[PDB]
Amino acid sequence: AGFQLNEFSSSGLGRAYSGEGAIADDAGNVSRNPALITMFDRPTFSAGAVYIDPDVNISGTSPSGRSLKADNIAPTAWVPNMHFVAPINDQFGWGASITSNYGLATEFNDTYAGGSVGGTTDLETMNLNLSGAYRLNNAWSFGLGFNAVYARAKIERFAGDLGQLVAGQIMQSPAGQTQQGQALAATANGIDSNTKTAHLNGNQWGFGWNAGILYELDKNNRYALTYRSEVKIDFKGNYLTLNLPEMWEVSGYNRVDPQWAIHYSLAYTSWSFKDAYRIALGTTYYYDDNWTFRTGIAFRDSPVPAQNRSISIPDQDRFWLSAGTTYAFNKDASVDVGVSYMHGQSVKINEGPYQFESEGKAWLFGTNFNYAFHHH
Ligand SMILES: CCCCCCCCOCCOCCOCCOCCO
Ligand SMILES: CCCCCCCCOCCOCCOCCOCCO
Ligand SMILES: CCCCCCCCOCCOCCOCCOCCO
Repeated sequence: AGFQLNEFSSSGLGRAYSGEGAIADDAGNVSRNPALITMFDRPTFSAGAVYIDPDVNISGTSPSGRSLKADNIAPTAWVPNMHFVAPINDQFGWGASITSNYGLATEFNDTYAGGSVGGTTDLETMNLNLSGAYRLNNAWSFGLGFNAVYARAKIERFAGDLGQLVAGQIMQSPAGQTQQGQALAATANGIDSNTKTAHLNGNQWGFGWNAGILYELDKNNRYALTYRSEVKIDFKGNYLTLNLPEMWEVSGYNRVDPQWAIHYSLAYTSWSFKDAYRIALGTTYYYDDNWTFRTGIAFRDSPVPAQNRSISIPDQDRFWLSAGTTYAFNKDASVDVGVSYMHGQSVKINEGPYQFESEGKAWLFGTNFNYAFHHH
C-alpha cells in the first residue's frame, strides 16, 4: 500500500516476491501466473493471510502556522488468501483463488490542518480468479485467467485551516482595509477545521483477465512472462472510475543444486503518464524433506515528482527485506511463515497550499497452510 499489494502468499512474502511467476512449490503461484497450473499433478490447496503493520508519519507546518504533523496515519491490516489448482488432464488444468492486489488506508484526525487533502482514505479490494492452462509440450505452457474484482471505497475530507488561509489572503489584500473585507475574513477564519468537506461511499465490481507463458529448459529451470489486465471500477456513488493498472512481469527460477534455488523478476506497471517498476531477487534453501528456508530482497521505483504526490496516498520508492520458512508435516501438508520488513524513503510532498514530508515503513508477518489431495 502501495496502493499495489503483492501479498498473495506467505511463501512469497518470505522471498520478497521474487520470480513468483516461475516458482511452483505450492498453489499460491497460480494466482501470479496461470500457466504454472501445469506444474501440479494433483489437486492442491493453500490458505492463509498476511498481517501488515505500517508506521507512516507526516510532518510539516502550514502557511497558517498550524501544525501539519500526523503520526501513525496508516492502520494495520489483515490480507487473506486462498488458492486451489487441479489437473484435468495430462495437458489441461484449472485453478481458483481469492486474493487482493490493491488496497490502502490513511486516516487523520478530522481536526487536522491539512484536512482538505488528508482525512480518511480507505480502499479494500478482493480479486476472484478462475484460471485455465494448457501444456503444449515438455517446455511450453500457456495460462489464461479471468478476474472479478470487488472494491470498497471510503473517502472523507475536511476544511482544515483553509478558511484561515483565505482569511490571511483577504486581510493581506487591499480588501483588508475595508469593513466588508474584515467581516469576510472573520467568516472564513471561523470555519471549523472539522467541517466535512467531502464524503464518498461505494462498493462495485469490475472485471479483468490475466495470462502467462511458461518456458522450462528442464525441471530445474524455467522462465515466465505474465500479464495482468487493467480493471476499471465505476462507482455510481457520489463520476467516478477507479483504475487498477496493468502489470507485466518476467520471472526466472534456477534450481542450481538439490539444495539451492534462485528466483528473480522484473515487474512493470504503468497507469494514469507515470509508471513504476520492481526488481526482486531471492534464494530458497531446500534443507531437507521437512524444512525449507527462504530469503529475498526487492526494490520498487515509481519516480513521481512531488507536486504529483499525495499524503493521503503514500507512494514512495521502497525496499523489501524478507526471510521465511516452510515446515512439511509430510508429503501432503505444510505450513509457510513469512516475515518482511518494508522501508520507504523520507520524501517531500507539495500538495495544495501545503508542504509536507512523509516517511513510512512496515512489518509483515504471514502464515499459510498447504494441502495436496490424494495421498501421498
Ligand atoms: C488456456 C485454456 C484455459 C482458459 C479458460 C479459463 C477458465 C477455465 O476454467 C474452467 C474451470 O472449471 C473447472 C473444471 O472442473 C474440472 C472438471 O474435470 C475434472 C476431471 O478430472
Ligand atoms: C476588528 C479587526 C480584527 C481582525 C480579525 C480579522 C481576522 C483574523 O483572522 C486572521 C487569520 O489569518 C491567519 C493569518 O495567517 C498567517 C499569515 O500568513 C498567511 C498568509 O495568508
Ligand atoms: C522473447 C525471448 C526472451 C527470452 C528471455 C528468457 C529466455 C531464457 O531461456 C534462455 C535459455 O534457453 C535456451 C533456449 O532454448 C532453445 C530455444 O527456445 C528458446 C525460446 O525461449
